[PDB]
Amino acid sequence: MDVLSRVFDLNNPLTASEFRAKKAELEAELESIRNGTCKTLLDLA
Amino acid sequence: GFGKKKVSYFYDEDVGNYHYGPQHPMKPHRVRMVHNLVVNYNLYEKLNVITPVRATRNDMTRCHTDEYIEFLWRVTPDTMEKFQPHQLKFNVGDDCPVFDGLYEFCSISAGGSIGAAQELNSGNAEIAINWAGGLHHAKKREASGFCYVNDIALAALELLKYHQRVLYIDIDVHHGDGVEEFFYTTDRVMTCSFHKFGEYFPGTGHIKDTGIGTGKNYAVNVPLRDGIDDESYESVFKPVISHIMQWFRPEAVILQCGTDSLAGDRLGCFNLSMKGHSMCVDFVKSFNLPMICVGGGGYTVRNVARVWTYETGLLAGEELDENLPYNDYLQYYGPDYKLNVLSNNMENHNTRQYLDSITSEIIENLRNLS
Amino acid sequence: KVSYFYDEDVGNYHYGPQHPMKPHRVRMVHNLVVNYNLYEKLNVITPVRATRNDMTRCHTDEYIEFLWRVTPDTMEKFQPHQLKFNVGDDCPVFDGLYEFCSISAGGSIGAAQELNSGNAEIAINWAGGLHHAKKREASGFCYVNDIALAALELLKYHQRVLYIDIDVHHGDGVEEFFYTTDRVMTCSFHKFGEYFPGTGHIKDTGIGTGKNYAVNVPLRDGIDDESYESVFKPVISHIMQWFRPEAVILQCGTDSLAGDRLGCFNLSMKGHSMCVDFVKSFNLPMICVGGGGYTVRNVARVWTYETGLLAGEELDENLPYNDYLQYYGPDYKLNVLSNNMENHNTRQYLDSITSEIIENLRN
Amino acid sequence: LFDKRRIRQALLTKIATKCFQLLNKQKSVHDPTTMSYRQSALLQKQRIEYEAAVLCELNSFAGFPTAPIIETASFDDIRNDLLEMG
Amino acid sequence: LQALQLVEDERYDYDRVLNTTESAIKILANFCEPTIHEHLETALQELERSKRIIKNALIIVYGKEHANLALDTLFKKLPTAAPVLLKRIKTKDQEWRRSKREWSKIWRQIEKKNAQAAFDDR
Amino acid sequence: GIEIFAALNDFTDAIVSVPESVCGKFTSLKEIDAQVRDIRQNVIQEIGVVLKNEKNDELSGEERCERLQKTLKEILPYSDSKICLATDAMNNIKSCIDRLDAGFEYVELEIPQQLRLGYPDDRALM
Amino acid sequence: NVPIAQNKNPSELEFLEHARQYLANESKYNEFIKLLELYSQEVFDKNALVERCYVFFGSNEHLMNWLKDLVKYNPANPIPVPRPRVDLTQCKSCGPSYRLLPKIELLLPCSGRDDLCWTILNDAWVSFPT
Amino acid sequence: GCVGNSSGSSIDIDYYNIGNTKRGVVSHFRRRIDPEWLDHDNPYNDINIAEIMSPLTKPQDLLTHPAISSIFEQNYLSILASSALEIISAEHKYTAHLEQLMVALLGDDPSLPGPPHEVFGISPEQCRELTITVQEALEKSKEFIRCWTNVRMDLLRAIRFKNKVIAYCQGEDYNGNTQV
Ligand SMILES: [K+]
Ligand SMILES: [K+]
Ligand SMILES: [K+]
Ligand SMILES: [K+]
Ligand SMILES: [Zn+2]
Ligand SMILES: [Zn+2]
Repeated sequence: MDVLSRVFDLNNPLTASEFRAKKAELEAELESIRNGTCKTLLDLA
Repeated sequence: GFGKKKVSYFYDEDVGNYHYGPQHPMKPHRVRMVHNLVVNYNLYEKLNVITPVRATRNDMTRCHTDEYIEFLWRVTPDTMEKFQPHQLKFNVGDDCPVFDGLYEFCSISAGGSIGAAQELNSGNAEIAINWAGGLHHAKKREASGFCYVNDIALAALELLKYHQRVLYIDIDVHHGDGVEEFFYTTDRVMTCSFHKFGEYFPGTGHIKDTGIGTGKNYAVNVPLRDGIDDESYESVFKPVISHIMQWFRPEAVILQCGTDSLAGDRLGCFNLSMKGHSMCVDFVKSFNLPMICVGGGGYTVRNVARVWTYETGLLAGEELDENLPYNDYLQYYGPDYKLNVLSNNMENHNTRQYLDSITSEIIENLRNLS
Repeated sequence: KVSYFYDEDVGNYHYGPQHPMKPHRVRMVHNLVVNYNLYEKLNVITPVRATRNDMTRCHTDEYIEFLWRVTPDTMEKFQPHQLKFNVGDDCPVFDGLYEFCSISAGGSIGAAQELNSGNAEIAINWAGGLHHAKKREASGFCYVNDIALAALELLKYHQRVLYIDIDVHHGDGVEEFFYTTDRVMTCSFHKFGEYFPGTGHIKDTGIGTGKNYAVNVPLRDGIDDESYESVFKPVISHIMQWFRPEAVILQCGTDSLAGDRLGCFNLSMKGHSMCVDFVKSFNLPMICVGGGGYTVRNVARVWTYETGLLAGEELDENLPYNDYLQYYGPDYKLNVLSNNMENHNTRQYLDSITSEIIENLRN
Repeated sequence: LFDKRRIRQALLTKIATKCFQLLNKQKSVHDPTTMSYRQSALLQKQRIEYEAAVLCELNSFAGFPTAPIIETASFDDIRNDLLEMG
Repeated sequence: LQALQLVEDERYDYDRVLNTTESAIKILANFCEPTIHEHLETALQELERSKRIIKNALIIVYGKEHANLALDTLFKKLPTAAPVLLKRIKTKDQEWRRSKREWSKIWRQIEKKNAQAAFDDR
Repeated sequence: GIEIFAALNDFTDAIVSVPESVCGKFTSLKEIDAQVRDIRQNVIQEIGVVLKNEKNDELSGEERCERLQKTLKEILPYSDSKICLATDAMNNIKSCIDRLDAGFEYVELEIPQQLRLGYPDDRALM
Repeated sequence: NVPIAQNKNPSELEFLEHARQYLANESKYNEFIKLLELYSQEVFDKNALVERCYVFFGSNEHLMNWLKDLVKYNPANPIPVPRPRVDLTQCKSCGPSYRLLPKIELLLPCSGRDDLCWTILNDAWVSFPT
Repeated sequence: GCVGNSSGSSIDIDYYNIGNTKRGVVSHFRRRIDPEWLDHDNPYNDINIAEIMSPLTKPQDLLTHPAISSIFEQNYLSILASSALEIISAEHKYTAHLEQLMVALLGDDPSLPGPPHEVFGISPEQCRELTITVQEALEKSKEFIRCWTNVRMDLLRAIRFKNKVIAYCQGEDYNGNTQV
């Protein structure tokens, strides 16, 4: 068990395209977990 | 779809196996017994039984001190010849002995209580039980009176992340002094305790102990006398709590359900029965608030097992048959073999005028509120 | 169920460097309404800005178009035409003037439209009620006269309107608007003598078919709560007996309190709120607008109290911590007191004017 | 079943906060804005101590001082700003 | 009575200024980001709708002569004029707030003394 | 030598600076929060009737959810306002509290011991 | 010990001077000084200081052994040996059962508390059976 | 027409240049030594600027100095923190219900093993729209709480420091209470 201790464990600025890339990554990961295909969800499951 | 809500119920199968001392009145074994009945009444089909996540050091020092928790986590019954200063400082050795698995026991208790708090915070439940918790005599700097880590404080802190007011009702025969000392100077937790005030342990709880600082009028003591019965208790219990719910207006309740206030206990000196004791639980439940119900005292294990079983079946919304089904400890429950604890013919000392006086006083105090 | 109009922008306007009139005061009022949790007992609305076709039913199109085109940094071509419309000295030109005029007039017309359609009985527009502006010129801090527009709106359904005025100055724009008609009756309680605007004589009671249908109550210095009550209740009662109004526009100017910048009365919050109580007690459709008021701490407190009392609630005496709290030191209470200023109304005078009025009202 | 739903909820929140925090961190690091704490402290105390003397003298001699005036930026700074904007 | 009225006028004058600089700071800081060059015709539309607040902020921080200059120059060279304005306005805001604190230290004493002794118009 | 209390004199300015930012933001919130409460109670009742599915059974499950959908669509523009205000307030108070904390780190150093630990005899120590 | 405010014992003076220039960051230099203060007034012991020092002087192994030799550290017995207990008979009371605690007693570390445990939980008044 | 004259010749301001900044002044109430003017004619009499603006120099002075003591007697943090808790609690009562509906719609509900569209009969094309909107709502409501909690916790940090200082600068007058 012990979910909270396994699910839980920059001022340098960013250009426009690096920012867009990072944002796209994070949104894609969110949509990945919202439908059950994350690579961190499946390992703990 | 998600249907009714069930009662969460925290249990850890190792908890029965910890043994304080040779003839010590406190036996964790009793929780085992309770479970052996909850299984054999087929109650477990109306609950959600959950295994607690043992609590760590960084979770117990949210209330206690680093030195106290360190001493807990380091001592063993063999190497306590090197800790003789710490025994004096931390009040450990005679009534609160050092035994095997002390720290593991404390982690199980505190983990159940924090888990219940998280259950209510999350919305998964509206009632949550943990009979191994409820050690209400433990101070921030010391151990006191059979208790080592005060888990009701940790439950309350975790409750105060989203609820603005909390109420802690205490019906163990003693004064819940740790849980009062913790929240004595604050107006977010109101404590209310009914106890035998006299030449009695711990010695505190006087009716004019009602808080300092901002917590002025946010502690309530009801000092009674020997042999009180079920109807006297009800007469002094229902008005106080009705007005606390009216005027304080909490959002979450923590109910301590000690059972040395029952007739025939090893230490207590009251005269309630199973129905008299359960009246409090049913009345508190009737208000429809998030609720936690923890254990407490209780030193005649047959009575305690039967009463906590009855109250569990009563929180779940069921109605248990009064014949005990065959379980592993049937021979503790002689000779009636029934789900019932009976009062006696000891003499009551709480005259009607006394109870009227204290009820009036307390209700004025509570009228000071908002 | 009280309609309460409030536009968030009106508190951002600014008359001039040291001008006495600050629309910011209205914002302060709201900042105490929110923190007094009256936001939930009131039907709070946002006024629909009045168009230009809405504003030229009273005023002229030339004056309104001048108001439209003018601008504080391009008035080198208007500077000749400035004082033809009385604009410039105590009615200055500032940035965003037409917006402010549209906000206030729109609040008033919206309140009238709420009352017409039964959606409420009491409406509140604390940032309107500018009674001095005339049909073809600004006058004494007011550019467009919204109250005439509110009444012109009310008269579509109702049949006889009553306009009560307890600003220490005379309500000359309104009185001159409806001076020759019987369907609206104006009543003013004003200091008279060597004072602005210098009209308001006890023998000025309308012309034509408006004869007897105006009421000027010329008071004097230092008047206080009891004398004001003694002259306020008889006349109001006889007006409601004999005129039989259907709609009531109550102008709640607050420069008639004790300590004002430009006032010479001695009322207090109780003495001022008595008038709102007494006019409310007749159970009528009632618009309740603002007006004067130049010591803004007093204005804020009094108008908050009158709103909490028009809704039906009972606000605390202490003040809830808000953003403009330090304006109200060193006591921090919702009370406005009075001083030992010496009254100048001898009882015989008050009774003489009261009897003259009431004998006029018998027709 | 318990632990499965718990994990899903925790991960959902964690990733959403990461997203919001990245957005805010970009907006704030793009925002344009010493030598110690001791230095700024001593500077403020010296400045207050000078102003008190100035105002007590001006009080005795001329009148009672009103609130500090709200003035524009310097000529030099207006110049540099119109430059870098130009 | 007039000393109290002066206290109130002074704090009002501080307030209108601080509020104007606040709103302009908000808008301009919104216009400063990495991806601003991308979607510019939308930001250029939230600037026409708020030209007055920024005009007043400029009138306060620069003067009535440079105000038009800065307004135009920012209407053209937006995604690199916005940051310098933001820096200037934030510096001014900080110093004015610091000043208002220390003078409110004194307004309170004025109000105490004269509030007592000002209810006597005899 | 003898010490001025520069840190203790800046502490008292920070302690005043703290409430004002959040004051404005708190009021701006209370407005929004008060013009949304009816819709939130609506949503709570709706979720309750949809999730129990056995206590208020007067519906057609296809429509009982179209109502919840519309109601959720109504509340959406308020959450954005709340998020903007919360982020503004967070930033302001963050800067102010960084200042106050950096100060208190020092005000505890230039203060005599007897003023925070008591005289070496006003300590019980049995 | 290190019981004087800021001046004695050239050994300790040199060690303090050299303790910077690695801990050159002052924000995390005042913390170490406050911990030394707590140690010298008998809140800690020589065994409980060493652990937070490990938090500061993990890598710089020259400084850490100097420290250990400065407080007479003994690796034979590392148990921390807490501060003796107070007797509340000689303490101001408020009511029948509560007593006020010495000022120093509020300086025991509780290293799990955020700033909600520090404002809600009661710290100063203890309970004493009357 | 002249509504009035607001500016009297007693608040008129005179500017004096000191160093690099000009400071206005009210110069009608100067010393102007004469027979007619008494001291108590001056509104700003007995308003000592030299002791209002003066520093502390002594910790205990925190409790007697006029302006500073007037500062440590305001309780504006204790009001704001309680207001923050009152605001967080209603939002959370709403978020808990949104979250329950979410674990139902995703399917991770122990008491609902079947497919969610079945358990409340709706087309499987309606369940997806419902799930999308519920997801947006839940995420925004969680973010607001995460921010407001940081606001509140920093207010509490301020309160904690303030009380600690009030208790330090009391020496031997320390009775547990610290309400100035
Ligand atoms: K009890
Ligand atoms: K309490
Ligand atoms: K008429
Ligand atoms: K009038
Ligand atoms: Zn007990
Ligand atoms: Zn007027």
